Amino acid sequence: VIDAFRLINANMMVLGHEPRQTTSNLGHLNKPSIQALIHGLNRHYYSITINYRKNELEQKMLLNLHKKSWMEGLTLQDYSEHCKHNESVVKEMLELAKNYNKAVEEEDKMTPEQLAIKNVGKQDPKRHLEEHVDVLMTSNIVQCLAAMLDTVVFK
Amino acid sequence: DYAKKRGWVLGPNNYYSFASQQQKPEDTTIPSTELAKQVIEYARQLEMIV
Repeated sequence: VIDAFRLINANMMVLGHEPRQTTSNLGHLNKPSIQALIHGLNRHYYSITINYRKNELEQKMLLNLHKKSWMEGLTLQDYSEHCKHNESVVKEMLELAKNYNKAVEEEDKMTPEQLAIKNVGKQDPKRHLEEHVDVLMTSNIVQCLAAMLDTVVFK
Repeated sequence: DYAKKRGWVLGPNNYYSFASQQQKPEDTTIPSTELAKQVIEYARQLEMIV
């Protein structure tokens, strides 16, 4: 949140403060707020529109401050922790699917408009399954792909 | 006729010569690049919008 203000003359209200020869600083591109309209806003001063100018020297510098070098890209984590992590996720997925069975097979005939009102408690199947699908697949295929890259790049 | 047919020639009190067996060489890590293709395709099915 940022704002820039320019003081206007409080002696001249009958005339126009800015003629607005175009539609740049207006309801265009921004709207005046409510709390600014209480303590002042278009009274005693006004607001101006901010844009950010970015030079190429800093433009091609700002977009690259998150990456790492090549040791991060080609690194298998460990296989013992990976096996234990997959074991833990499959182990909780067992009980989660066991709950999912009862959740599907109950499905009390009364329109979700209230089945979303008895879901607002602690109930959780059908929603944690696909998250576990994502964290299993996107952590297994990446590790297998990196294992292949490591085993045939170096030789 | 059977002494001149093929390997394992016979006639001098025992049938000898032209033994036949196998060595079985293997590497088995050759389709690893192929495996890469497979796993990338998996991500392909996971990532194009239905």
